[PDB]
Amino acid sequence: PTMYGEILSPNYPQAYPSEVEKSWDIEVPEGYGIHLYFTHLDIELSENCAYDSVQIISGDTEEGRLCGQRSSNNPHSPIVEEFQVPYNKLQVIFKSDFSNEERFTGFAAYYVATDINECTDFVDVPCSHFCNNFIGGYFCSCPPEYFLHDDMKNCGVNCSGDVFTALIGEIASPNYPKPYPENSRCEYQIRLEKGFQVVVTLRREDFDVEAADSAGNCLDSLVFVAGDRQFGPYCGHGFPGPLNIETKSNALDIIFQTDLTGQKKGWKLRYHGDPM
Ligand SMILES: [Ca+2]
Ligand SMILES: [Ca+2]
Ligand SMILES: [Ca+2]
Ligand code: NA
Repeated sequence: PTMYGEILSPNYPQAYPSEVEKSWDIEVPEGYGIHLYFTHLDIELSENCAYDSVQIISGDTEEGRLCGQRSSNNPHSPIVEEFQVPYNKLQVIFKSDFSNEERFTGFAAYYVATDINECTDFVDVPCSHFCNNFIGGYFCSCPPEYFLHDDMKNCGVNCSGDVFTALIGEIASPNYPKPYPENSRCEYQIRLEKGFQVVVTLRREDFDVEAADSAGNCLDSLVFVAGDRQFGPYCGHGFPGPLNIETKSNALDIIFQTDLTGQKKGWKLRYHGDPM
């Protein structure tokens, strides 16, 4: 694991021996790519570089096979051949055949590690909101009052915590009646004494959540969990369920989950205990 280095042909800068087969495994750290460039190339020329050749293998494909005698036509650089790969590993192989008629001096080449911009180079952004690239990695950041989930990728608001124990109460989505936040998971816990069940009361007009997709699946969802029984998911304009919902349990979890896009008014419900 290195940041740079050189690769010289056997007996460089003098003639390379015949019947040789040397290999180099290049490895830079993760989050880095590799820039490989040749500053010297003096190898026996042949069709498809059959006899003598230097070979470059990156990842799973062959990047190049080099032979012949070529110099730098640009006076401002000694580079005659270069390669740029987005992988942290690279392979160089040099083969010389049985005999060398002329004076061939082989090759000199150098490699340096290059940073990957995970924020732009990747096909799909690794952050829900903002991506911050640095050298050897990247990190995700969130807008004000948003917080980074345990995956260090998704941002959401803090809309959990309070446990409800009162025999009657009122619960509403964040920022009600202004639009609710995105990419968040809100959790409300209602805990009544054993003799009572939790009854939820939701007015039809007090409920506006993003509509479900064409398949009928809710992207943002409101769900009531009572032990084994589940109520919902609920979606759409207007509460789909009944006005009075008997959960038949003294313990209820209300989980409102949102995705990254599409926010509407939200909801407001009331709960009350009922003797059993
Ligand atoms: Ca040879
Ligand atoms: Ca990076
Ligand atoms: Ca949404
Ligand atoms: Na050489």
